[PDB]
Amino acid sequence: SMKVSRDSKVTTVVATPGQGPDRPQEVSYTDTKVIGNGSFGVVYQAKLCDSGELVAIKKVLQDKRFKNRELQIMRKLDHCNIVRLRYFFYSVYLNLVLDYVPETVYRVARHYSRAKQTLPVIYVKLYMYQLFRSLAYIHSFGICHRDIKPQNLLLDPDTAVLKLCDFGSAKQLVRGEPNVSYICSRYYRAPELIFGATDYTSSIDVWSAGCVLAELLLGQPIFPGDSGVDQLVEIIKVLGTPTREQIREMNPWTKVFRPRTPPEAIALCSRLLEYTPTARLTPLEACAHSFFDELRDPNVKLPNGRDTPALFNFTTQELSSNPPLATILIPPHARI
Ligand SMILES: COc1ccc(C2=NNC(=O)/C2=N/Nc2ccc(Cl)cc2)cc1OC
Repeated sequence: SMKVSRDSKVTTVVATPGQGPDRPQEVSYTDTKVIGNGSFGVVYQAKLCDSGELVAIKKVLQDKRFKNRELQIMRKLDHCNIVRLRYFFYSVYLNLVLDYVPETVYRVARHYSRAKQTLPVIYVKLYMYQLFRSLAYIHSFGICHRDIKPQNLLLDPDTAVLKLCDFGSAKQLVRGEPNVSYICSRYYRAPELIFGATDYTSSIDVWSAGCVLAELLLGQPIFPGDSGVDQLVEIIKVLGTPTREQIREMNPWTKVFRPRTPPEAIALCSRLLEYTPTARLTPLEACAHSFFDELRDPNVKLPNGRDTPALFNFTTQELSSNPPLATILIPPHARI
């Protein structure tokens, strides 16, 4: 139940806070507009009446038979690199009231691509590092996103802040439980998914992140193809034919990129984009990679003088996979 009034058309809903105790809130918003569509449902941009603050409203069809998995997952998440679930309410449709983020890596990468240019490496570092942090965080709960792609990576152009969104495919992966191989989008799918594996791990997200990194470096997807076969061919052309052992596990890099591509960017890709799922860097190990060393420099600034967003406020939860990595991850200047 919602109420409509005119101050300008105003919608007043009684919504449940995304986190904390269930204390219903009256939320009034106006100036709604569609910012995105998809198979899930629609995404709107709305303005909160009282604060003038912009929010995004993701509205999806609600199955009465079960609780929404995306909602349940998002209610438990609290990270600087994950879009925040402020409130949720019903219309049946589930409406997720999230923080509003102006851009996506997809649109940004496309602006550059169309202009035959490349995103400055400083932004590639900042975006990728933040993506790996969000993954280290979700994976620490055993949650695999399963659909990492530029359209699911939100970004604030001015603050250089990246936020992971779209938890509609996300799932807690439990050893011994099979999972569907038909998740994950064309050009971002790990080879084990292409091969039809149901015993895959969270490392599928690392492969997808490597595809995004390579795409930001190249200006186009690194493994295109409209079919699995075409995708595998593109993969084989770079990684070489997988060995019999590599197939069982799944169940020239320097020449790939433009001349002045930093060697550390290339090395990072080669460690993300590996056939053997267990051989891939974990997100936290990716964060600690030397390609991100510039971000740990005490004098680093955004091109426009502004400060970099928060990068070292790691929690114990976040570091749980490998606590000693805090040694690299938290630079001396961040330890006061
Ligand atoms: C489900 O897909 C989502 C899409 C957008 C957002 C989103 N949250 N907060 C925002 O600001 C969002 N913005 N989305 C968006 C979409 C398109 C453009 Cl071009 C810009 C922003 C969140 C989603 O999942 C929860």
